[PDB]
Amino acid sequence: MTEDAVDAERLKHLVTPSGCGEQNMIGMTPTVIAVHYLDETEQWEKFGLEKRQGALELIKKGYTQQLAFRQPSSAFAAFVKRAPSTWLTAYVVKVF
Amino acid sequence: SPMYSIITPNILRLESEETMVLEAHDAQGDVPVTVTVHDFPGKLVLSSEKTVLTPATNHMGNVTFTIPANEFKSEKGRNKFVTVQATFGTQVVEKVVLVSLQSGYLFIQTDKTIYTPGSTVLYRIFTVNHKLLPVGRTVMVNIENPEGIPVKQDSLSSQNQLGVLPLSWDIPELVNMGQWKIRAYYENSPQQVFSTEFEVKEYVLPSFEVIVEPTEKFYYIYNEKGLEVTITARFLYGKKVEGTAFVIFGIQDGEQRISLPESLKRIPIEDGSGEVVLSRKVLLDGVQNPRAEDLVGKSLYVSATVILHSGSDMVQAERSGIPIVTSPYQIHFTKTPKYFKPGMPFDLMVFVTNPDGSPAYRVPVAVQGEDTVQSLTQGDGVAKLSINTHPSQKPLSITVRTKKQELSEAEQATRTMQALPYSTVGNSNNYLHLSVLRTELRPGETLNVNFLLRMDRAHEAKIRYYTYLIMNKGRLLKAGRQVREPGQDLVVLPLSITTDFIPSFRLVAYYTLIGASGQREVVADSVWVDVKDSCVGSLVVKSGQSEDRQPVPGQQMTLKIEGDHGARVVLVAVDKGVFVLNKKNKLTQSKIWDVVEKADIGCTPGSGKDYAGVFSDAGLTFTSSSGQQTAQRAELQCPQ
Ligand SMILES: *[C@@H]1O[C@H](CO)[C@@H](O)[C@H](O)[C@H]1NC(C)=O
Repeated sequence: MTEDAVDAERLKHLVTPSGCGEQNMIGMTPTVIAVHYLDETEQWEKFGLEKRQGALELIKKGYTQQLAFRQPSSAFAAFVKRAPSTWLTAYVVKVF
Repeated sequence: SPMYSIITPNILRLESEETMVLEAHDAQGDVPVTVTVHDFPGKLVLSSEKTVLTPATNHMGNVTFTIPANEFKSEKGRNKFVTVQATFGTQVVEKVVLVSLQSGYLFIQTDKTIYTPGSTVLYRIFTVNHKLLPVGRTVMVNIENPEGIPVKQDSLSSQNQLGVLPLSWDIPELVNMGQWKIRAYYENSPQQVFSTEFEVKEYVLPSFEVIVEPTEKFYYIYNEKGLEVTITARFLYGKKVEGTAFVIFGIQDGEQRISLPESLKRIPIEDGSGEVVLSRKVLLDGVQNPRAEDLVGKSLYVSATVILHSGSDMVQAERSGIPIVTSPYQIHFTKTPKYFKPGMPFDLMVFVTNPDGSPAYRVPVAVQGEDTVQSLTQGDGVAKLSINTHPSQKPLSITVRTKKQELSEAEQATRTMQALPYSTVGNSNNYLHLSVLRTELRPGETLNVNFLLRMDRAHEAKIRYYTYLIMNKGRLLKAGRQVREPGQDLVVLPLSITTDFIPSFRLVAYYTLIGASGQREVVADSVWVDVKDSCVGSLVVKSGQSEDRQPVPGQQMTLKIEGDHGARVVLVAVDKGVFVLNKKNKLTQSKIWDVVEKADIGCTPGSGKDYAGVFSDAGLTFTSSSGQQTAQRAELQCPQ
């Protein structure tokens, strides 16, 4: 009475973090959600054991970059000079 | 650019001492090293046991730790992994290794092998770990009916019991017959279960054992004389039997047994020995296939019924597994390496065996090509053959055939093997051959490996030592260097084989150079050595008396036990009538060693496709900071 999840064979295309805060979100979100999905489904046995460490390293690098990009009022935006965006802050809260 | 390597057993175990050999090749000065293990995925089961590497040890060390078992019992149906992430100074290297749930062995010993209803069952449950040492763990035991429904459940602790748990059960009066089973399993790892079988039957003890041993443990299909079977009967206590014996023969194919109506014969035994023959005409006419050749493969079986002239006692004895074969030898390639090296001897371990399965003794083997090579098998049925190999990349087609005299050439045994060449790194032609003697080694005597080498003279100064490791029973036993002065091409390393090496040790080795454009490479090898299977200690029982033999019933006698100090012996005395009635499911050292060897991680008797293959075949995991790391394993058993 259950549906089998995706084997994640074709999910290999899921990107190093780079760019500004928006570009860093673009980089992390697919990789972070992919590693979370793989952890939930416990299918690392076939996707490749080694790539998880690289994924963790890159997502940690992006998280550190965004921690550096955090405004003094605990706000997240594309630029520190630019006014904080509520949607960006909510998305960063969800990612955290 | 120094490297830092971690070598750990391929599959880890719960609650045991697991060693991780650490090297730092071409490293100057001391380097701190910390080894931490984390659960995979997520994140800290253990982060202790750091070490400081010193040039005083030539920058080599080992860190042993025991991972606690807890998150480990939540999920078991799917394989679970742990991450061994170690930091060498500022450089970090990590590798994900598999973790099994098996933690030890339980050898169940029942005093008898057949019980009558209304009789108590006395049995023990030894508790030993992977290294064959007493351990304190909690066991569970369930005793199954013939159908397979548990009847008794119990829980015991081996703590302060020195690994022996004597127990009991009084068989209920109204019970089903047939085989019963006792299944015991460690409480932490409920998916691995050990068992024994005891039979409940209506019996009264016999009075004499009947032995039927055919003259040859097979039947030649073209022999015109027929099967030659000898029936012998001696009383339990050592006297000859006079009586009449009925025998019968049949053909046992698959699971269906068909008897031969024209074969039953009464052959009176005088002085306790009688002989009957099954003429080939009877064998052909009993079966419905007149083609004698189509009968091959099927096995005969002899059922002998003996009755004394008193007529007071009758005993049955059956010898099955007499194979009908056209050739008296079966050549096996179980122990031969499946991969070789160009331009080195390629030691073949052919295993000549009788058709029943027992090892063959004093049989000459030969290679069809270059027939100038010929050998003769040793005690354990293994014949050392050596075939020189041309330095070529083509697979080598080795065929071995038995060349025993007084046997027609249409009657010997033949077999073929495919062996593929070791593949270097980028066709650099840097190999390593590790020659060795392989015989029925006895513990104590030394062995001299030969760390043979082959590489161009342009890089003979870069290599100055050979690392080596010794697997045994599932964990690294010794790990050291082997210094070699430049300009020297053969290095003999004397290995001190103690009694700790029983029954086999999978010696590996490797070095490391930089060549071609300046890229790192590793070259490895493996050897499987079989040691004679006996105790790691010693125990024997004999009699105190030296006179007045044949004790009368009711007379004191003193039996002497010569065992290792501090040990604990457990005794049981069984009437031999019981073993006459049912001789299956006994306990002896051979089965213990078979069970221990059946759980070894290594799954090929040496060499491999390349260095990663060699290490995985041994049962290791060699990862380095540069990147040269072994292939991942995620299955408990290597493919068949
Ligand atoms: C490392 O291996 C050597 C082998 O001689 C052994 O003596 C030593 O005890 C091992 N290290 C540890 C920490 O057990």
